[PDB]
Amino acid sequence: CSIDKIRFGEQEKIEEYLVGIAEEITKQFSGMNVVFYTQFISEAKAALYFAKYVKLSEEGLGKIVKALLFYFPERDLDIGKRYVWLERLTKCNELPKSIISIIDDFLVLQAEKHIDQNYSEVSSNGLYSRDYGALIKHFEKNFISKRLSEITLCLTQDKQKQIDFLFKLLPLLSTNAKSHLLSFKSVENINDLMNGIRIGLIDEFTPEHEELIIEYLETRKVNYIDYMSTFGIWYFLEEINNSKMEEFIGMDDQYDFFVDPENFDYKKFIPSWLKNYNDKLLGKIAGNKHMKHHVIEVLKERVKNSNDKRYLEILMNYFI
Amino acid sequence: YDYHFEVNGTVVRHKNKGFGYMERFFELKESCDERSKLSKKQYERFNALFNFFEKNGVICMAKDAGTLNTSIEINSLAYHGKYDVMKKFIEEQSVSIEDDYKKAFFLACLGRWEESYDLYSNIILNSINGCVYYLSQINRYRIYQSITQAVTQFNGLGRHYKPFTDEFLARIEREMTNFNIDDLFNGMPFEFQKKYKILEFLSDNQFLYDDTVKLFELTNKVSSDIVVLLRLYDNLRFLYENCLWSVSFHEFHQYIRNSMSLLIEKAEYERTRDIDELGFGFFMEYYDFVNISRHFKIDDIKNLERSCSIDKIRFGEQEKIEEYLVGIAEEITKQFSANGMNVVFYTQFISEAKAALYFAKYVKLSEEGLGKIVKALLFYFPERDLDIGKRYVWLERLTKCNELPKSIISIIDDFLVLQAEKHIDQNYSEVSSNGLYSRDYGALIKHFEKNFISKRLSEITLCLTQDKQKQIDFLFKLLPLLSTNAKSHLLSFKSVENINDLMNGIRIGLIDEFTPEHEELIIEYLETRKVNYIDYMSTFGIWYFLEEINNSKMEEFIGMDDQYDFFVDPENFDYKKFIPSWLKNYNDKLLGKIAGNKHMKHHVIEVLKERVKNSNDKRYLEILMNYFI
Amino acid sequence: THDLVYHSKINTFVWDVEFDIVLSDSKELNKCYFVKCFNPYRINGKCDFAVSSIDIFSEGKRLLIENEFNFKITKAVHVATSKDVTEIVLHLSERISSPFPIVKEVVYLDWSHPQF
Repeated sequence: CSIDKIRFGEQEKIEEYLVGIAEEITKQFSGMNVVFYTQFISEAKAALYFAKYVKLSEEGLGKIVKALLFYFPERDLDIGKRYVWLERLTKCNELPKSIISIIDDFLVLQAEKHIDQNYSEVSSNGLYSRDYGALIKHFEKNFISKRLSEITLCLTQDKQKQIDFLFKLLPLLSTNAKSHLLSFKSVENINDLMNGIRIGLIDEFTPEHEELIIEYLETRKVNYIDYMSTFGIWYFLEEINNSKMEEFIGMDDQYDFFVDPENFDYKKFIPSWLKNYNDKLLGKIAGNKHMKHHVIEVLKERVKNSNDKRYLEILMNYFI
Repeated sequence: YDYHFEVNGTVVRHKNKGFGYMERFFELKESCDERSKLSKKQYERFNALFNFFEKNGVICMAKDAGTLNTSIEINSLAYHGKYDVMKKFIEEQSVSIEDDYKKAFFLACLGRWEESYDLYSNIILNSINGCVYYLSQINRYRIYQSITQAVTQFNGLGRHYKPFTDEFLARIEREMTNFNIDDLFNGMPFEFQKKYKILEFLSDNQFLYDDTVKLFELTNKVSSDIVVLLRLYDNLRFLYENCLWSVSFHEFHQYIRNSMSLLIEKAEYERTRDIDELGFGFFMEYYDFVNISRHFKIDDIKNLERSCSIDKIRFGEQEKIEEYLVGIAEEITKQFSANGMNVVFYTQFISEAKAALYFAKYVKLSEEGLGKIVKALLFYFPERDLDIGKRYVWLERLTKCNELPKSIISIIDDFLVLQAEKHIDQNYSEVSSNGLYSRDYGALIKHFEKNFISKRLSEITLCLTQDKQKQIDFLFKLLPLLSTNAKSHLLSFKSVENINDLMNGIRIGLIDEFTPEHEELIIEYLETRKVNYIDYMSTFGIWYFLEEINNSKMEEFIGMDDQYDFFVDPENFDYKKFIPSWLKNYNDKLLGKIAGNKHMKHHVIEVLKERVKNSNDKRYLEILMNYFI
Repeated sequence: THDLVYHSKINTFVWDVEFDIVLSDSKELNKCYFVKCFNPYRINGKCDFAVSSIDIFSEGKRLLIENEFNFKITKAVHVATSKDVTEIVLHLSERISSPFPIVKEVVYLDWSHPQF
């Protein structure tokens, strides 16, 4: 169903129930009731999950976004999930200045949690602190994190975990912050390569950058006898012209589909792959002419036999 | 409540705080060495206990569970529809009162409700353990409820039937006046109420509320499917093997409808969810086929076909399904070829009869069997339930798995000739609720043979005169089946003088090819319409596009109907006059022909793209999907 | 208008009404209705184009349409409630731009077809 196109009446009563469910989250997890918790959170998780379709006042959004980001136990709503709950809240209410401050407060704490070298973030969906930072940078473009830059300027080489954490948030840092951070850290790892191409540090992959992709690919090859999908999209998008990755097919089916569409076995094609792609990459897939007829059958099957309306939109907008 | 007895036969310690007797019993069962330690009386008791537990499918504890085999076996002639066998069992003199109880259920199952009520009254008289007495009291009240319901139904509704005499109706009312089924269990001996507490639920008005609420899990989108299915089989086995008449009431039939459907939809959901993530579940057996046949209405099966894809569901025990299908089709011959129709047994059986053959589309049937079902369906099915229009669909569905061979073709030919025989009367006219007539059966034979000529129809056609007009126009719908001599003989009876006779000829299949004369007749009508400018016009336009007409003088009349110029010249057509509603009126062939025209294609694909986005119409979406128009 | 159901597989209306119509030959028919049958998989001839076959019933008996069936509605009566509904029929007739707008009942042969 298209719930977003369904109007919501009695909006203030919904908001009052949403802020009320927010206050109870803070009160429980700041004198917790373990029996009360097991029944309350399922309602709490769903209420904030469904709040995307609700227009909320700035004061009300502040209370709920504060409880969701800070006082929601990590046991059930992980940081990757908590971002998704936070992200859905931006559908009806564009990120205000009051709300945006709360998110930086979370990042400063996340940086504070990263002062210990043992601490690491756990995400089921693969979303981390760098993805909220994108959400900050998405709504307002020229935002500088004053407190995160302060920790950036006080960084030393010993506290490596802060160095790797702050680099993922590089746009948010100030000019003096990034220059100090760039002096302390250089892009030398395959994880660093993706982070650089995401934040915007590097625009076009250098020959050294392909060498990092090749070396990981041979490392995967010797282990064969999840960054593989990202590499295939990079080649199929023509941003990479190294042309040696044809020697690295066979590990996962997503890679082979992108690198050589003509030789791919589309019985192993997964319909859910189309959902993760973006507009530009979906358009490129439709324009490839090598897999267009094959994916026509896959999408046409899905709209017939599956209830997801995303496939129909993908089929109708791009004719992939 | 000392233990849980799960549907797979595993016992779980639940609430007893004393010695564990169920655990001890299973240890005695597995190894025989400790068995000899018991006394002789306890040895024979254990053997009786062991027989009960293996017959009821209770094998061992949960922690000792291994290769579990849960195959449903209902030892009841009534469930399998062995109508002939129960008749023989009823006819035989009954040795014991237990046989009388089985007889009365069989009499109730066979529509002889008056006899079962008398038998149940007889059993109650002679049965005062007292368990059959209680079960007969439950069943006699149930059959009295069925009789009262049937009397109300028959009074409301094709001809006036009086299966129960008013003397019998008045008698059972005086026997069952102010009769309380609720007080029945409480008034039983206190020994019975202790030993047979599990039989109390049969006296309640509703007894499947627990099973229906547990069906909600089948809608969960987050084994259980085996639990619901085995719980269903448990309810079936208890209600049939113990011969309880509540198995024929609306509550149980609806429960089987709810549980079977939700099991099917849940398996359908699992398949689509799997393909979404895995990128390429329910397996029916003989018992599932019987459950769907007996308990589902034709509408209820229809809700199943639209929601899920049963063609993706594989059918097992097809010979047993065939035996069920040849067994049931035999009873239709007995019910209607002879004068053995039981009006009470009619109402319950025809619904199962209709559902079984409708569901027989998905089963592979042998030739000898397929002949029996087809001949019983075509000839011996009463027209009130399965009329001419609906009956072909039942017949045509059997061709999905069984491509029409010669022998079945002969049977349909027999049906067609018999249909021609009834047309000697001018008053006789086929009544179809589906807009579907005897022409469609002949088209089916021509579809499967492409060369079959009906000899007997040819003889009837050659014998025809100008008098019996009802026969002439009837066989014009069967022209492809006739021989050349019959075709030449028949064509002399109609004329194609004016344009109206041409449309009548095109509709009845009188002519399938356009000689140049009809083109002029086609041409003459259009100039009159063009002159009179200041229905058929759209129809002519399609034939020119379908290459039915090669006169090429069609462009003179461009400008009156937006559908006409839309077909005559797609390249020059203005598509702001295009209405998407036309594509809904177009069949498979026409839409496909529009798709491959290489003209008009990008305009209609744009109109279809606009419509689905604005309206989200499934018909528009499927029209765009299948042919890419 | 409470029994009025719009089918979207064929842009027609299902309504429990009768029709009093006159053709182009002044012939009159009283208490007549129509039934539509969606059969997309019908075994068509070389000259069958319409996806729906319609049968016109008057006085409970089907009509054999031997002539042109161009017609105009003179009086439409809703069966359950005898209120005249002719104005609604003509208003609905103009909108749908399809033959035979109001139909007594639509029969769907698609779900029952073995090729479904």
